[PDB]
Amino acid sequence: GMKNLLGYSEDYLKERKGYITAKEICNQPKLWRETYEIILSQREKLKSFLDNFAKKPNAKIVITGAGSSAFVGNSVVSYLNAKENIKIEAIATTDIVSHPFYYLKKDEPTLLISCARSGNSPESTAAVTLAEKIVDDISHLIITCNSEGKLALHAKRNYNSFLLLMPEESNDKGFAMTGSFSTMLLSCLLIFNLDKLESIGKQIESISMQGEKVLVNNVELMKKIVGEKFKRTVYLGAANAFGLAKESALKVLELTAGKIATLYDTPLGFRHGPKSIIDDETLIVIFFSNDTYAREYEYDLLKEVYSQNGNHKVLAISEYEDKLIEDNSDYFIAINKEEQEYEDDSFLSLDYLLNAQMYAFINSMELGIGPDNPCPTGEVNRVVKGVIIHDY
Amino acid sequence: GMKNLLGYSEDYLKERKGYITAKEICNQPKLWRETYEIILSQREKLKSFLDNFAKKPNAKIVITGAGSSAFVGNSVVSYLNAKENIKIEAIATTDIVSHPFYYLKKDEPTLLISCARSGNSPESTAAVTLAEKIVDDISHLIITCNSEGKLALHAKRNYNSFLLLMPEESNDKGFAMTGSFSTMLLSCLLIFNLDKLESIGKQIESISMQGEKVLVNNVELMKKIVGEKFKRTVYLGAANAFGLAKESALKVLELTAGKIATLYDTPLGFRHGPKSIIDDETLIVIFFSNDTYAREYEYDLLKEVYSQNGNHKVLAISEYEDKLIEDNSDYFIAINKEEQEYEDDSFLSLDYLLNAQMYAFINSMELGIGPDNPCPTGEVNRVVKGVIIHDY
Repeated sequence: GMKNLLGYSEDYLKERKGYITAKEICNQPKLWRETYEIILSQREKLKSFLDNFAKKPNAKIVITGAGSSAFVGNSVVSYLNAKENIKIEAIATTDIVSHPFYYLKKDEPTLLISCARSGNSPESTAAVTLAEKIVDDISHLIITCNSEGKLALHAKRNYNSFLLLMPEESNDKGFAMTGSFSTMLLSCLLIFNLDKLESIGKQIESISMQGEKVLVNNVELMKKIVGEKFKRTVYLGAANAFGLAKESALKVLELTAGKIATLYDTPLGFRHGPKSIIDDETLIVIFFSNDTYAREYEYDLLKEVYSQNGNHKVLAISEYEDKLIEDNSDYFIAINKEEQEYEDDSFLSLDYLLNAQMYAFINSMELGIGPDNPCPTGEVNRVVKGVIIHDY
Repeated sequence: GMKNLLGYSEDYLKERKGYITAKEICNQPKLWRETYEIILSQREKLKSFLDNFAKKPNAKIVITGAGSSAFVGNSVVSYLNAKENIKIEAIATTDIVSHPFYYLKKDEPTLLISCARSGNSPESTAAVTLAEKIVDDISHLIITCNSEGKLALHAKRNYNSFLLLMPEESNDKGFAMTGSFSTMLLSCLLIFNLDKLESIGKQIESISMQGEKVLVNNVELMKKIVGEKFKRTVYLGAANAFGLAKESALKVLELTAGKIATLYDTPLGFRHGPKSIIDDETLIVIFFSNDTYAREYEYDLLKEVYSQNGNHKVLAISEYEDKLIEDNSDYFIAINKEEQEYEDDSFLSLDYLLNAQMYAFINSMELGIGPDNPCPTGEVNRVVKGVIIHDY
């Protein structure tokens, strides 16, 4: 017997320079249990820090990050903004840094939730340092995977700051953020549910267990899907799944070195022009809502794209098995047998995401690429190069 | 002598079923003067309607639409949210309709600014009708080009409503929204500047005059650009120009029937993975800010993409002539000789947009497509087909 990760051997992976990103993807289930424990242990410290900020009049919370780290905010804020009275917004560091005066005001108390894997993106640091320049009552929750990260080090400055470190193994040394992304997603969801942590702990355990199953059981199915040498991939997800779509679109793009063209949208939104993208070498992936009302729209959109000539292919991903989806799909993946309970549909992204990462990764492996560094020539990088921060 | 539109004859355009979309694009300059006049004549009526709503505690404004009409909000809200105390957000109808309870609350007075060309998108009507179901203090500003539109007709219902009709000629009968988009962009910008209409009228005149010049003078330059049979196009725009990027990306996609793969991003944001898209058959277009601080970042990003091997091509678009940009660019377009004054950089989109529409259109014409209806087979449509609205 010999170890396999994602249908491949540790020796075969090290060969085509791809081991690093492979372990880090399969480690996500443990990382999530690890992440829950971190938030639970910091519960009392986070509760008082968050409730003290929240009482400040005209207060708002901005979840910020660059690239895959920006998509963290997008993947949660629809839910969180609707759960909490206080304004919770996703504004990328790569937007704050070019136009700080559209997003930061002197008389507006602000909590910046900074997300970052390395913490070594210049925008990550310059966003924090612009906030300090412009806002009177500014506070920082730093969610980072890298304690030696530049961003993390600002915990030691004379700022109002909380350093919430992800697990050490979550500083993905591979090009693509995997467990860096997902732990930071889960963390944003748990930190406004300190109310309900014990009962949500039961959910995270279920998500982790079915996650381990995604990584073993969906390998063969994924391998037949990649074999089609798809030259385009579309990811569709409504509301919180929109964020998951942006990241899923990004990882398969990143890891193929721009050999597979990507596009992301919502299902309803897809019809209004973007759909034009569908050629015969296109895969369409659609993530399904458990919200019964929102789901209805996803059925109809699935039926429509599966029907429209062209032999092109659609993979449907649902939390529970569904005859109606399976009989209107090229490829089908279900996370569980029967619908499991969750605080909100934002929580479905974790098990959904895995599959996206696997398609991303397996495409890279099968196209001849080295997933750990799909751009060895360095046009794009793990840590962003050539970003000059300019004078305030 | 014989009439030419966009380098082509009215007889040559009618041949390859493309006249409709061509006139409508070249009419935008007049439409804008027409749109200014409409807002000026309704000034007193709009001022009291907007200030009466604005006084309501916990009030927010949501600019909504589907597809190209959603991008209207995206193209203005960065500016408008930063100008006004009251929350101004872009939330697409194609998001409200799947998850109304993330975006509408009983105790939260809400003004829905509905944008739509035809007003015949089912989502446009269902968004308004969900708002009525859920919100106590709900008001509607309907900005539509189609007085016979389904959306327009709701002006006659027992709702709090203001029907702000665009000009009649702005109900683009062509597939692609051109003057429908741009008049609705300008309208959202003028309606929160009723303060300053006379002095902004001088700006709109300048924008219209240089717009007529874009459509005549940039034709030859655009024609050489299309000749490269680009198989990918990237549009980069920061803040308000992000919206312009989404629409510019969409129109060249729409009009080629998904023969030219598109992607949109901000310049700073582009580096963090999405950039992977750059192959040798890619055009990168970058819209420039006049904000001196924000512009600095766009210089550096331009230098970087123009440098990186691959012979692929980058077209830079600036409001004023700039030696530094021209010497770091394959193709260059300038709107004016010297920097003109504007209330905010959101106003630069109008003259910028034209060029995008021209590239979109000319690609369609030169690829053999009929731009009036680039999907005659009806996979995508002018008015959205197969949208079922489900039971509340």
